[PDB]
Amino acid sequence: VMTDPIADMLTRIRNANMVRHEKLEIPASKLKREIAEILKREGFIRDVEFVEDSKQGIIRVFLKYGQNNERVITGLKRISKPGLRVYAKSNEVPRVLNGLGIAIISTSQGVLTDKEARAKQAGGEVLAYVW
Amino acid sequence: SERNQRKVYQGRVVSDKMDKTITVVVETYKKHTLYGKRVKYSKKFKAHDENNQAKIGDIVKIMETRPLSATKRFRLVEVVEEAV
Amino acid sequence: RIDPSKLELEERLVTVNRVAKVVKGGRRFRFAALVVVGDKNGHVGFGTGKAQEVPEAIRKAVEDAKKNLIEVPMVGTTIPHEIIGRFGAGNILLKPASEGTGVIAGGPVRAVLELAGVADILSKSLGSNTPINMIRATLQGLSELKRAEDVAKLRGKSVEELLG
Amino acid sequence: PTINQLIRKGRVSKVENSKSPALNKGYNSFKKEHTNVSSPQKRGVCTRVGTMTPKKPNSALRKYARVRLTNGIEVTAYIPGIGHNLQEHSVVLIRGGRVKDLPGVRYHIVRGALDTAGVENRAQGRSKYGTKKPKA
Amino acid sequence: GPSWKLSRRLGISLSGTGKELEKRPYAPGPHGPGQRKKLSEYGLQLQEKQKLRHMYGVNERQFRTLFDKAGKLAGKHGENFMILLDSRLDNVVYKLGLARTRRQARQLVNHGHILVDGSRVDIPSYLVKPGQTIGVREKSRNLSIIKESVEVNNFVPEYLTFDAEKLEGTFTRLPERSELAPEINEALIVEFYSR
Amino acid sequence: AVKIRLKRMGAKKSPFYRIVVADSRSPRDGRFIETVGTYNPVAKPAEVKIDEELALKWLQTGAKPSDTVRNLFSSQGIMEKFHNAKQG
RNA sequence: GGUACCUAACCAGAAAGCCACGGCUAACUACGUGCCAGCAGCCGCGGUAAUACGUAGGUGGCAAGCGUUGUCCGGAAUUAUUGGGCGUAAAGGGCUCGCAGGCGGUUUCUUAAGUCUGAUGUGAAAGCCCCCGGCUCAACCGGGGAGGGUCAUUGGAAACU
RNA sequence: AUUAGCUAGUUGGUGAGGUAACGGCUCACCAAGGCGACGAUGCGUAGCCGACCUGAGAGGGUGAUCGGCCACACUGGGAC
Repeated sequence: VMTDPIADMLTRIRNANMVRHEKLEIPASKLKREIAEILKREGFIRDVEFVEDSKQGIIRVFLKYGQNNERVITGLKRISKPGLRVYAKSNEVPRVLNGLGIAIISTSQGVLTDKEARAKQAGGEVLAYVW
Repeated sequence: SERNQRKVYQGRVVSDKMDKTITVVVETYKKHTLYGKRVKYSKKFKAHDENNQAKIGDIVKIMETRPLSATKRFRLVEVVEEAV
Repeated sequence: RIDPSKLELEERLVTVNRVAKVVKGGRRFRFAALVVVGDKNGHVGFGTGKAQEVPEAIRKAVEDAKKNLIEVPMVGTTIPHEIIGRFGAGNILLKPASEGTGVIAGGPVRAVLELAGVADILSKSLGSNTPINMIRATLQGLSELKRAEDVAKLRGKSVEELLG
Repeated sequence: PTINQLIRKGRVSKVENSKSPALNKGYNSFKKEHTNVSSPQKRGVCTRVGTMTPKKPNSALRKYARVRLTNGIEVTAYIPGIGHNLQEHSVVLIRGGRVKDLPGVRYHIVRGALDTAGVENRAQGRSKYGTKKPKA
Repeated sequence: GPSWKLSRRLGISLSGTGKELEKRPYAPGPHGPGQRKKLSEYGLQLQEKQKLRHMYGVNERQFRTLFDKAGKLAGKHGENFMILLDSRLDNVVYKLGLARTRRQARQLVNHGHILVDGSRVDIPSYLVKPGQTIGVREKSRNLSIIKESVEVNNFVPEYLTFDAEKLEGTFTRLPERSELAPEINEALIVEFYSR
Repeated sequence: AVKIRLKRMGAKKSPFYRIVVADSRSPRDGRFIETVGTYNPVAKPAEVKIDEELALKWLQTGAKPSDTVRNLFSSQGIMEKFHNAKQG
């Protein structure tokens, strides 16, 4: 029934963040896995590490909260929703916040973040922004 | 040299009730102009057959030709796979 | 935090509203006035004051505004990024603009931004035309703004790669 | 959800009805038919010139014309000014203009037209009311 | 008529003098000397636009057209506007001290001849091209108002050179940020026309 | 028959023509096949700019020039090398 | 067509009007008028002290133009994908079962229809945009660019549909 | 869509005629086919585009002159 995992994952992270739960659990999938890796790279979270089982495993993520109990991440937006997939040419890749945020884009040569995708001239399915 | 290649289409049979001729549907489809959501659309044709090889349900490949008859413009190339 | 009064602040009376109360002896009128006060370096904040006499009602309002003040980031005399003010059906959009456009906003919004001292900025008012709610929404947005340096330190990164 | 409701049900826009339904209709004789046109003014013959009262409880006695336009349409009209020479059976030119205080009249009798004399003894707004420069 | 009235209406002399402000600097008309309410937040920039247009003596359509040209020009719309207004040759001949008044500049350049790399020029938008020596030909070389203007010394801005013995000046590269806004608080016109 | 043609453009008193190749039937300012230069009569020294590769293939395949374009081709010697092209 | 232009001589003499002035919106005073005469795009004004009616002076906007009318777009986030809502303001079908249709759990190979990106062929000229040149700036007129396909052939990539 | 069925040389075939050609383009014979919810049929309306106006944008309106294509020449039909 559950339409697409990315919406569930983003909204679960947002729900955990607005009340500042230091722990969080997500059912494990490949795409969600590298997305967590991407947020770890960009420093929007504290750390992510995995646990495996017979039912698509689980991934657990530890959210950063800055030096003084302030939101490291202030929002998340899915834009390539099921029923309306949005695809961006390489040149029109969005500069979210003209730099501050990040947009994650699936590309013909892997799933990349905004600036590096623009740097190496790749387009494709742009899935979400991070605020 | 080699001449220009006429277009080649892919589709499914939707009628075979007429001798030496075969009607096909092609699922070619677009996205809405001002919304940009993929939407399904069907185009049907009449194609020419020589011995009624194709039957209802078959999947056939198609190439256009000169006008052979009114409303008929296409030839049967081959029956790539046959129905149940 | 509260910003002390060691500053030079101007006041721009945006509106005085006639206000009435119903009592046995007919009607009882007062005067409610809101004013936005703040220096041009970047300190802003509104106030309100109700009384029966316009000048000293304005006095009340300016005292309240002085008591309640707020700061704002000022990257290049312009906001750093996008923001939407979201206070009680008051929808205001703000966008940074090039260094020659100027201030482009509605009346109350223009008063607030110009008093803040932002030189180059554009905006839009999408919610109700109510002035006080305009002020509350835009100031909520202005508070929500974020400098780049604190964002870098929060991420554990630096400005050069954040802008890169 | 909503996207399919749009793709099939669509976005039906509202329609701005013409504010001057008489100005935008035309007619021809050897073909007996009413045409659709955009026109800024029309002429006609006044079938009655009179004066009646408005709707607001605060009143003033206003003048009006009843005119048959070229396109065979019937309508009342308002005559702005002080005094006039607008007798019954006169070829008068009409322009689009509302008068809220008077109910039913959608059009203004322009002045300086074929048989409407400009209001006399006026200095400003002379362009309106069809009056020449008073002195040479 | 318009000179004194406009100057004291705006409250600023279009050239800068004690006169037009000496004893009746308030406003024209009978209600002038009374109490002047603070101009609306539309009135302020309307007054600024009026200040600039009257001080530079230009028609409204001209002014708007030059504004769009400046906006299309690169740099900063706030001042490129005034740079073009200064490039207007009438102001050039004035700032070269060839006349007392911009009215004189207009009148002279209209029917009088100002040979600047061209036989005649009436349209004000031209310039004296840097790097060429062509000067006012030998019919108005001796003229009363010219002699008065040259003898009454006045500040030729540093982006303009001039020698009265042959009364010719070479328009230098461009005008600076100082003469940009001597007293006019620009960047009000930008949103006044954005309106 | 195709021809090398002088198509008019400009103002009410300042004619400015383009040397163009078009058929004899197409109107003076209408459709054409290709533009191959420009000509200015009112310039104090008369001015012309001609291309002579993809413009010269037209002379190769056959195209009568009008009189003025012909003598301008003579002025630039393009029709000359077109003449030597036969014996060459 | 002795037209464009250049050369001289005569004269401040032949050449400024249109609209608004309560708020929206920049500009206010005196007189007459007394629900009359009238004003108007909205709010509305005028029933003897009218900055809202008509005049007069002044001010304000613009200028060989200025107001009115009529048509279209914005303001209208007021058909909202970009960019809206449905408890009480308009709005959840009385409820359910379900054809077509729209959507689709996790891993793993493969296919490239969607997808992203090169190459080529066109998307006339003249227009809008950029850069230059010329009509005594330009109006305009040139010269060179750029943009303009939910475009045809062909190559490359396989993360996602 | 307050326009649900339209079509019966229209749908397919075999032969024969027929601008320069392929063809129900026209005949003869045989056969029940064709098109419709992805809007057929019918009613109303309009020349189409480069482009023009507005709008920052999506978008919304226009199709004058300048250019291209199309149809018409008092109204219908006909061929040389």
